[PDB]
Amino acid sequence: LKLESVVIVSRHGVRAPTKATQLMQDVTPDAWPTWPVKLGWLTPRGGELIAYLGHYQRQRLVADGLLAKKGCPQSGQVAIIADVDERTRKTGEAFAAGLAPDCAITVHTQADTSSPDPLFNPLKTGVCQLDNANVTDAILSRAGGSIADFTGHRQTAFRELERVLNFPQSNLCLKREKQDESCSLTQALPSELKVSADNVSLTGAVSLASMLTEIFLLQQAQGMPEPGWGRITDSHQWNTLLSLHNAQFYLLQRTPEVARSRATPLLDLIKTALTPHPPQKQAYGVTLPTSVLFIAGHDENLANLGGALELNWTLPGQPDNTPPGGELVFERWRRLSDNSQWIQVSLVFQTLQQMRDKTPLSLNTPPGEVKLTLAGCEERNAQGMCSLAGFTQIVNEARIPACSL
Ligand code: NI
Repeated sequence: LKLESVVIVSRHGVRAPTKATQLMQDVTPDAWPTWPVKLGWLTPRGGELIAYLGHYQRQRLVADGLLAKKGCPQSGQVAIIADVDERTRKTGEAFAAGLAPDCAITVHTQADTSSPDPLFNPLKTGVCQLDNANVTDAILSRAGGSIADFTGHRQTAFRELERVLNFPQSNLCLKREKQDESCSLTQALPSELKVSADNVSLTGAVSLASMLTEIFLLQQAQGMPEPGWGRITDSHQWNTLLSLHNAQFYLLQRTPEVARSRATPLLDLIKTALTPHPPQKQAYGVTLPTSVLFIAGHDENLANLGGALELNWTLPGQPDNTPPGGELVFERWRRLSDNSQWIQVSLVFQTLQQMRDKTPLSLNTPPGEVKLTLAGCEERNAQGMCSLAGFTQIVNEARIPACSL
């Protein structure tokens, strides 16, 4: 096999929390550690972890014969697209700095950076709408029939989060006691599914827990001295904590009734980058197809793509299934025996310890990687890849044309 093309859909790197709410204060007697950047911004350490991934990808793509060992990629051989958020733009630059240092590869965004880019979520600008009833029933079914069923099967992990928070000594709990009580997160903050034409979310403990366990993970990856006030001490605890974050993404972002719509512009972009065709300037002034395309997005995007293309995974050593800097990697491979075209999909990521130790990455110290398979592919090769035609058929089935740009 010979590597012809690669599209990397990446989550942004380590960032500060996006919000600092009263409820976050009320559920723990302890003080949340402060962060060195504004809310939701990439930290400098976050960018350094992304550059490690970019350096590794250069070494890997050189070894695969797609990029030259020395010099800068010439004229669009590498292209970078990023969401308008600071954290995604800065992730773009960090990846370029690791992959091709001092080559000044442009980080393209949409023209207006003060407005949402529908590429990373067409619901957000009203390009299309979700089907309310179908989404409600689909999500509730994946939760086990109800959100009460969902949280009941997860009390062990909610109890883990309460211990790390010292929830019993929190303001919320102390009040509950003066008031007949139930000092449990799930019952103090009942969770409801809210489905609108442009969004779905959970209220209450489910969404609070998804956010708090992710913050814990970000503290660890940021190198903070004692994440979770020092109360997270082994990998079992880390996995149990982030299972609440992963479960919320399983419901809200992997569900096909949400994922297929939300992922349609990215699906179109991916297919455009991977399909052989006379090179032509398309979205963002980027010429496609080309050799490497890096797209700096969000964890909803990785989850959306996973849900739409029936790609299932868990990340060994990385409690967050859609971690900072995690990469959904699409590759087009040409089989020399008959010159047929094949698509390979992988999830490339830093383990939590590689982020904790700021481990420089290389061929001899690679990031983790999980081989994926498109569950619906009818034509696979011995190595698990889907034929170009099979992948194209799968994409055309999964995408929602009303959600296209
Ligand atoms: Ni995630």
